[PDB]
Amino acid sequence: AAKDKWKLKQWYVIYAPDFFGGVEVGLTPADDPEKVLNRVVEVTLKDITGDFLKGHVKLYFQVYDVKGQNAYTKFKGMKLARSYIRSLVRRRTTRIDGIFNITTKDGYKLRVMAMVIAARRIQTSQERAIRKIMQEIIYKKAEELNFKDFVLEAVNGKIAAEIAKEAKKIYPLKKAEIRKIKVLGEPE
Amino acid sequence: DEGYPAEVIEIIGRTGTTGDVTQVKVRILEGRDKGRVIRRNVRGPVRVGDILILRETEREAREIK
Amino acid sequence: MKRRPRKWKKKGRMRWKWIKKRIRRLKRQRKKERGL
Amino acid sequence: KEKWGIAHIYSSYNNTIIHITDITGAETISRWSGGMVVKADRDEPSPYAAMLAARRAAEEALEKGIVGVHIRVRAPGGSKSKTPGPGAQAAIRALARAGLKIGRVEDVTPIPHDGTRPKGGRRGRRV
RNA sequence: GGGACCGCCAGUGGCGAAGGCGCCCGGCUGGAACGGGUCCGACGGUGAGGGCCGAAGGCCAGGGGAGCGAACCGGAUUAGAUACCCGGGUAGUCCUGGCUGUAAAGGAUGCGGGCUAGGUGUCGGGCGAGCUUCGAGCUCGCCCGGUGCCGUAGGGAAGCCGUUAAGCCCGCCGCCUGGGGAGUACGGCCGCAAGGCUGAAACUUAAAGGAAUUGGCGGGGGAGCACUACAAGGGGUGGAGCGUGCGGU
RNA sequence: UGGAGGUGAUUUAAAUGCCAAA
Ligand SMILES: [Mg+2]
Ligand SMILES: [Mg+2]
Ligand SMILES: [Mg+2]
Ligand SMILES: [Mg+2]
Ligand SMILES: [Mg+2]
Ligand SMILES: [Mg+2]
Ligand SMILES: [Mg+2]
Ligand SMILES: [Mg+2]
Ligand SMILES: [Mg+2]
Ligand SMILES: [Mg+2]
Ligand SMILES: [Mg+2]
Ligand SMILES: [Mg+2]
Repeated sequence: AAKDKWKLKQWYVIYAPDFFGGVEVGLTPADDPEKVLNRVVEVTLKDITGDFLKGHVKLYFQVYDVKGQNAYTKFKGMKLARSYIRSLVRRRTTRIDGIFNITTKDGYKLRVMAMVIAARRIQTSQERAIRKIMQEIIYKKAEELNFKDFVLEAVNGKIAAEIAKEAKKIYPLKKAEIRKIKVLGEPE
Repeated sequence: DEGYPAEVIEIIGRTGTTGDVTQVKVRILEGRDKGRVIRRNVRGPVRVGDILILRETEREAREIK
Repeated sequence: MKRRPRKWKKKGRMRWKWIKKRIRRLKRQRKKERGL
Repeated sequence: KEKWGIAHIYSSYNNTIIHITDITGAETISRWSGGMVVKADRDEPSPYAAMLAARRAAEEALEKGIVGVHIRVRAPGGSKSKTPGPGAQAAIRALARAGLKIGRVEDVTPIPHDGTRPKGGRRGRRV
């Protein structure tokens, strides 16, 4: 009787969001197509575009619409692998974090977490200056760009490179990353 | 149902509550994982070149000092 | 009460904490009978 | 094409649970614990029970069309211990030996940023 | 949906009179170090009485209650188990306005001034020199103020302390006078209460107390050894009748 | 060479001291 219930399920194909290429990312079983809505799938950036450098970036896609046997997704959030950022924090260095709430040009609400690692121990005032620089750069980028462009730049590493170049003037750095992104709301 | 022969290639040391058990390294001679080297616990006198009959080949003894 | 840190040493006596508790219990009873 | 799933492994000092779901985690394929393969409560967290449970789960998953899995292994975490029990590695090895391919492996133990208070009082277990 | 808490970085590192203080941005505010051919002109030290601050717990009113958890209710362990272990659980722990004024509140070391070899880390400021991706960056040297370690003269019962003195000198206040009775009795002041501060006598006693030495012991650690130890084995004794020795009668 | 700190853990049950020294 149980295996009878398993035979009622059909498989649906999941596609990446539009601006990531819209490629196939997996399959999921369900008996009623309405139950597939709001499911979330996690994929690495290396799977989307093949390059063994960015294997520690993780993206979350959420199903929002089903047509036929296909399921289409939206961007929800991004995160770095825990084991990666755990290997950056060492003694005799300084970790600087900043969490910001932003609104993009086309009315998207985002929360962004960035991180910077300094070469040595530094004074707290220098930490405040670096955090202020990060805030200014992120606010300017959010005001300038649209949602998709902002997400692409954040995951590619352009924003981190600009932050590092600007923050070298306070203290030499070792790494600079956009640690996490989560979407909060979308335009009405 | 008949086990798999393995050949002893190295002696590690004595163990057990009363020093009754020896830990050895063996190489599988037959079966799915023929050629692999794993460590095992043996009861009774043993020397290099002996052949044991293992009833399964997936359990490995914890390393001793 | 006043401090006598010499009393806290445990050689040849019981614990000072419980002696203090016992004395405080004893002083309650005298006070109650005094009010009558 | 390729049907890939996820193996959630829960390992503590008292038991072990192996749970295979689909790629999105919302559909359960199979689920086996240490208490379903042994008779003695003392043997639930042993590596051998982990091997048996992993073999059963892998067979049930393979019969339904799963090819490979990504592994997520966790200890109880929270205010309890942060270290996985002895059955995690034996469970991981047994899945591959049963025929499933192995994707990426990571641990997802929940870690607090100074959360709540653990049991035992300010002196702990006194045994 | 809710209440509490801010992980790694984190450092004999920092700040504060002490109690104490760790997510980020903004406002208000106290103290200290360094640099100073700036100003006043002994205005200073200590401080009986007096005043203010003061962990946790507790009490009085009004809120809140996630997790943990005195009292309590059950399950076990045990000769018993009012406990240690396990499953639950009230007050409390949290916020607002008060009271209480107690800790191994310990650096078990009151505060101000002058003087008496060196060596070596680290935090803040200043000066000099050399590098540099030109960075509020890096390395080295010296001065002042903090914070550690090793050590000379001297000190001490010794452990040890030794320019951050427990050394030599100039000041002021507080306290002690063998062990118990006893921080008790009686009296007084303070507190809603719980309690706080002050504080004897009769009688009793030859030691109580400190630092270090040699052994013996530990349900402390490490190394070694033994068929009157074990592990792998062979044969038995303990049950019956009898030989012989012992207790008792 | 010798020291000072911090975090983890630490597998059932196991009470007593007579006789003598006198
Ligand atoms: Mg004294
Ligand atoms: Mg069970
Ligand atoms: Mg309890
Ligand atoms: Mg016990
Ligand atoms: Mg004064
Ligand atoms: Mg203290
Ligand atoms: Mg100094
Ligand atoms: Mg010295
Ligand atoms: Mg009175
Ligand atoms: Mg014997
Ligand atoms: Mg024997
Ligand atoms: Mg006989």
